[PDB]
Amino acid sequence: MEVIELNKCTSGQSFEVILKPPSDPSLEEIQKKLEAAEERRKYQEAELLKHLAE
Amino acid sequence: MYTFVVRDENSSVYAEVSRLLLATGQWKRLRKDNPRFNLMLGERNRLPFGRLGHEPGLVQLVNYYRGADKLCRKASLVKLIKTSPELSESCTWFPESYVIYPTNLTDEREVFLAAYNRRREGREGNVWIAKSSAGAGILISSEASELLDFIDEQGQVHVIQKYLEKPLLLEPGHRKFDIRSWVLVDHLYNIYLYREGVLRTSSEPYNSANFQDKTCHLTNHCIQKEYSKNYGRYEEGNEMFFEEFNQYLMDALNTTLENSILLQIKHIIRSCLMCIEPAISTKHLHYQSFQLFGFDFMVDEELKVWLIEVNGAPACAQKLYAELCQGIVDVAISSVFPLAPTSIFIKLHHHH
Amino acid sequence: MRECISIHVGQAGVQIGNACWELYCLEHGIQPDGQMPSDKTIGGGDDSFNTFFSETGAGKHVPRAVFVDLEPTVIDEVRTGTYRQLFHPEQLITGKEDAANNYARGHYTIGKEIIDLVLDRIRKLADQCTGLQGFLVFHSFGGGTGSGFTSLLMERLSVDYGKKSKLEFSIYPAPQVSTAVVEPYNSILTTHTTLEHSDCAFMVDNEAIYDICRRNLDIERPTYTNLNRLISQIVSSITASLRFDGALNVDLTEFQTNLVPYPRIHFPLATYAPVISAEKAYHEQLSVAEITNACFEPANQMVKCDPRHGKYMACCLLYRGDVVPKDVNAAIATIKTKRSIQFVDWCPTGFKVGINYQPPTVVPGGDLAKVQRAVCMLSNTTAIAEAWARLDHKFDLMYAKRAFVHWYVGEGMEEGEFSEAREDMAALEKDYEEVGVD
Amino acid sequence: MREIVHIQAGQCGNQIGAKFWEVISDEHGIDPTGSYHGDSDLQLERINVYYNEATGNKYVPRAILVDLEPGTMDSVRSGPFGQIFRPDNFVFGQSGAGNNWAKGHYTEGAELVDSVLDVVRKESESCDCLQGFQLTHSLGGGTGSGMGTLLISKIREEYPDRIMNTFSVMPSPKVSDTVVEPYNATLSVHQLVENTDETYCIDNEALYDICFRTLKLTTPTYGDLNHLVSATMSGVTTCLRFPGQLNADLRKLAVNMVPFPRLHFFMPGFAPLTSRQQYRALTVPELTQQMFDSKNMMAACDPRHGRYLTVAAIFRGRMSMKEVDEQMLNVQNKNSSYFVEWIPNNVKTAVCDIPPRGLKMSATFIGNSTAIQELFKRISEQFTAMFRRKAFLHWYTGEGMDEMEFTEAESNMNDLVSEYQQYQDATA
Ligand SMILES: Nc1nc2c(ncn2[C@@H]2O[C@H](COP(=O)(O)OP(=O)(O)OP(=O)(O)O)[C@@H](O)[C@H]2O)c(=O)[nH]1
Ligand SMILES: Nc1ncnc2c1ncn2[C@@H]1O[C@H](COP(=O)(O)OP(=O)(O)CP(=O)(O)O)[C@@H](O)[C@H]1O
Ligand SMILES: Nc1nc2c(ncn2[C@@H]2O[C@H](COP(=O)(O)OP(=O)(O)O)[C@@H](O)[C@H]2O)c(=O)[nH]1
Ligand SMILES: COc1ccc(NC(=O)CN)cc1
Ligand SMILES: [Ca+2]
Ligand SMILES: [Ca+2]
Ligand SMILES: [Ca+2]
Ligand SMILES: [Mg+2]
Ligand SMILES: [Mg+2]
Ligand SMILES: [Mg+2]
Repeated sequence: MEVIELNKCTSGQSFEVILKPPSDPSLEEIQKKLEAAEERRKYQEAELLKHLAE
Repeated sequence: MYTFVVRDENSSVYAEVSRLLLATGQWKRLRKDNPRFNLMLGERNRLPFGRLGHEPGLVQLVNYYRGADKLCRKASLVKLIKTSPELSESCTWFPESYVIYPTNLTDEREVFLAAYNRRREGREGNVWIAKSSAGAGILISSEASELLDFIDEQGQVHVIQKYLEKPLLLEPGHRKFDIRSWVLVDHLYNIYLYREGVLRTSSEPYNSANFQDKTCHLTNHCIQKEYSKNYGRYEEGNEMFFEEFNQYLMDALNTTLENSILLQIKHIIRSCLMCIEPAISTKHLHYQSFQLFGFDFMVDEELKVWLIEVNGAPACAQKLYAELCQGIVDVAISSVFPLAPTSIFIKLHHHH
Repeated sequence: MRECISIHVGQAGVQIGNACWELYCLEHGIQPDGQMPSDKTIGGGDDSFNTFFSETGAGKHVPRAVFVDLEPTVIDEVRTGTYRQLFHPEQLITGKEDAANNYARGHYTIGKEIIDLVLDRIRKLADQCTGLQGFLVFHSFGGGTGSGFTSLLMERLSVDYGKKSKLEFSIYPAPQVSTAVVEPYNSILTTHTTLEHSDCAFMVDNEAIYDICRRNLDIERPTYTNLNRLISQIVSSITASLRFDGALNVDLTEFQTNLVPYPRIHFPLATYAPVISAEKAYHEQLSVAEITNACFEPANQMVKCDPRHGKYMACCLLYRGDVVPKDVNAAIATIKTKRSIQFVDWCPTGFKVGINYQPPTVVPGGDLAKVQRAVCMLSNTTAIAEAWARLDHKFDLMYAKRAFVHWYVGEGMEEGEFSEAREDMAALEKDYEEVGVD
Repeated sequence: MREIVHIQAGQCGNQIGAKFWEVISDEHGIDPTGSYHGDSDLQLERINVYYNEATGNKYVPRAILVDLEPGTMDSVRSGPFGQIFRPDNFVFGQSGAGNNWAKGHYTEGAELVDSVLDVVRKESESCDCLQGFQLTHSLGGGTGSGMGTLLISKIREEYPDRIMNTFSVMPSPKVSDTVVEPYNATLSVHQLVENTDETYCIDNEALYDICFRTLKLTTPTYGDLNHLVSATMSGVTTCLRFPGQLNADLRKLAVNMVPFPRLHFFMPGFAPLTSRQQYRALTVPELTQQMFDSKNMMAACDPRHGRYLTVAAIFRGRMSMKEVDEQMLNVQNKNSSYFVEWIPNNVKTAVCDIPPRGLKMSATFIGNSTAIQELFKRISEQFTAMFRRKAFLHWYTGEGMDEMEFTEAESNMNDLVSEYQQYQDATA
């Protein structure tokens, strides 16, 4: 039950008690995801419009 | 109208409780995967406790205490008794036991050999028994070499404990036996002891000069009904109940089952369950737990009671299923979900 | 002095963000118009509160915050609310139609079209910082914006601010205050793509805040207002070290050091006490031992789980009020002998303690009672994995039938991303089991 | 400013649409001349969802009235709130549709559709952020059924990413005008299954049986049947028309009610439904019991014959919201077999402080239940009974239609039935 690194200031204090010792995607890659999904939405809508045009 | 689910089809006890619940016309059984339930008769292994108590508008209750395995595992119980100050290492009612890991894998190998050598040098009875939870595989021997080589041949954890060389023998027969007590702990953590126990007797005369024939040393109902040749001679099914066992203790020993044995049993049950209460109690939890336990005891020739093991998913004596199961519904289920005596239990009061 | 920028995404983040800055102002003595009499350095300064507030030449203290929602009705309450004077208009960003509780819609469809605008506004705040620490991102798991647009923002923040730390405050979905059937989908999708970008995330289960509000505050049917005022109390306890003089958790880097030894297991459990009802006749003030013992009662945890059956990797005790180190250690010693506190072997069995003498501030007319001392315990337990298990289970139920999946695929997401995100959660659950189970 | 554009087509469509605008206009404080005379700000909070604001603080419904004969819309323009509609939004012909789907969809309807679309486009171009469209129509006639589904097809082509909602009256031989109603309904269901995001199925027999057996109206009329639809339409749009802790967005509603794209056909319900003992207060338990009772539902489908995929309940009035949650959870937990277990928490509940006219409180029910398949089974049976002999087919082949088109429509509706039955037997 040891207290270490005790700090005291006007607005409080802090310390540490030790009871026992121990034993990314680039900017380009993000644009490709976003544009890939956008292209899939445009393709799905184009199929809908091709269906409605038929 | 209360609802419950069943997730252990192999449970004889709760199959009856499930049969009684539906018999009250006020409980409805759901599919095992339906989450809107009041009661769960859960599986024995990997019961998903984390998914309980998260359905709005439902008080949920389960028939298992998360953490009771610490008491119902062979190796876990040994570690719990040696490490829990409430029980201490000098506990008088538990045989000197050691946890031994097979060499193909802390481990108390050297600590066991120290006490073994001590007994061998002191002319004392030095017979031990090796067993594991993965057994139906038990070995009784008086040589430390054999016990250790038997564990290395396996691949799971084992435990070696002192074999009671002076067990109490019933007459006629000169035969060993063990006592089984059923204990029900409800959500409030009241410890109830079923007034009815069973003695699983060995239909073979005890022989301390031949631990090879494990039929007169292991009182299991399976070994006695498979490898024993006097099964069903003295008592039906090698099962003697308290009434007969008590009258025997009076005619032969001039004592009663309450004084000579039962006080010690009640003491052991209290000590074991009160010890783990902080670790498994569902008092301030989002769900509630209850559980039935099977305590197995040994008695020696000094009328001293020893704790053998604690079973978390025990079966019941065929002749006692009705009374006990109904007892589970009365104090365990209906106490939380009331329906629209002279209790069969013995409340072991304590300090919560 | 180093600055922290707060980002509030979606309805949950915005309303919670609003409740936090209301509390910060009362804590630092900042009026709604932005003026601060106690600040003697007019139009500047490098004080502890300046990590969250910039200053104008006219003495206005302006939050270092950005509010983003894909629909304008929630942020309009900020534009016309009590603290409408704190934020300048550029700080409040709104679209015209939301993500419809659809992760793919907030991440791909709508996120692609507003991401570069959000970054530009964040860049404007960053350019006011002489030493930016990082970001605090508030959002919900279930919302389409909170889940979908946040994960996109987190990706871009790691690109534009590589050396900056990022803490989350995430609202875990609870059926008692949720009308979205697909929130388990959104929660897992956003956790998957955000995991490698968050250095420390504080999950708040709405189910827990709901029950605390009903059990302790006698609120029959709590609202978002009741929930947010309590959530902002906890948030204030957690961020106080950055806004006040002290030596514990003084920068965002310290949150990771003191709470996350394993990078993937960065979800500390928060426990707060005491929560006393203001309508009460008058409460008996709890001692350091009683409030500290309460930190080990599941009923005061931000996520309902059982730490008795996990293993601790770290533990921070953050006290606010009349507390001295002597009483803390005396209460802890009493608790170690009475509680089940199992630490992992590769970590020390210790407690870092922070005490700020200023007792918790309570919003006048709110529900919380003024207490003399309170504590917020931050512990990294494997037991919080129960929350992931619950969430994963609901995910599996719907995904086995592909229920609702067409809505996501219809916004340009591939079905494979569902199982890719699910397999990540399965790994996350394996790591917890390898750390806290024998 | 999430605007909805309303369209009502045919006789049934315009008579029910008329009463709908009558009911909600009263709720929002709009009088017959479009002037607001309410007393609460909540009435104008979301008024722009269904109304446009003109000069002089007037409010004009965003509604387009369509028919191939003048008669019905003449009545509307001369009705109670007839003056409230934009005169330019009346688009009608003179030939009629002869209760003939082919005439509304291909011949007579085709001649008039472009002028209707010009009115739709004009209403949209003044929308700050158009949510989507809602159409009221019958499926048993020619204009509402045939031209209505043609309008939906063309609306979807021009606004492919907007939500399309309909209130659809399904025919019943017990409440019938002509024998060809099964033909018209089956052809329309084929369109709806493909093009609408949400369809409230209103069965004229359920409306009849409620008026007769519950309301105790000896000889129900179409006007009596429409009182129920008006009230039901006011309930399901309460989320959209008033503020509250609910978002209520057409797209958000669809995401939470439609687990599979083809299974977007709902059973609506309303409570109370009291006969004239009409002044008694109704408790939250009573509201919840009735709202879930089959007799209070309007698809003529017993929910006990299927399972709920999703459910949305809206409570209106000043009531114990705690008591509401309790009663809703009680109904689920006490009948959990009727809710699919592979969609957790599939029952959502909303509340609104403003009750309908003359009611302390009420509850509207929206159920996406696999039991709706029995409705399509009825239509499919009546259809095949005639089609197997090609009876009455000449009215349709005379308009350029081929038998093959009938066969395809039938197969799609039967497929739809097969889907409901497969999710009704599904398990975790
Ligand atoms: N605690 C708390 N939770 C909230 C609040 N607002 C919303 N939530 C939760 O957030 C989840 C819904 O996500 P939202 O944040 O509302 O959705 P969103 O982020 O705005 O994204 P959209 O779908 O586009 O609206 C639900 O689980 C709500 O319970 C709030 O003010 N406080
Ligand atoms: N230390 C010991 N001394 C004497 N007998 C012992 C003993 N350990 C075990 N036994 C004998 O073994 C039997 C119990 O075996 P144990 O309970 O360890 O195996 P098990 O758990 O697979 C059977 P069950 O769970 O049904 O009781 C008792 O009848 C007892 O006679
Ligand atoms: N509920 C209701 N149903 C109607 C009404 N008028 C007609 N119907 C039903 O609608 C079908 C006839 O369609 P109708 O609207 O008259 O044809 P249309 O004018 O060509 O669109 C039949 O099934 C009628 O039972 C009405 O006012 N109310
Ligand atoms: C309410 O309007 C009605 C219209 C038709 C009927 N009857 C038939 O359809 C012929 N059985 C009854 C009522
Ligand atoms: Ca200053
Ligand atoms: Ca990073
Ligand atoms: Ca013509
Ligand atoms: Mg055993
Ligand atoms: Mg939103
Ligand atoms: Mg007609």
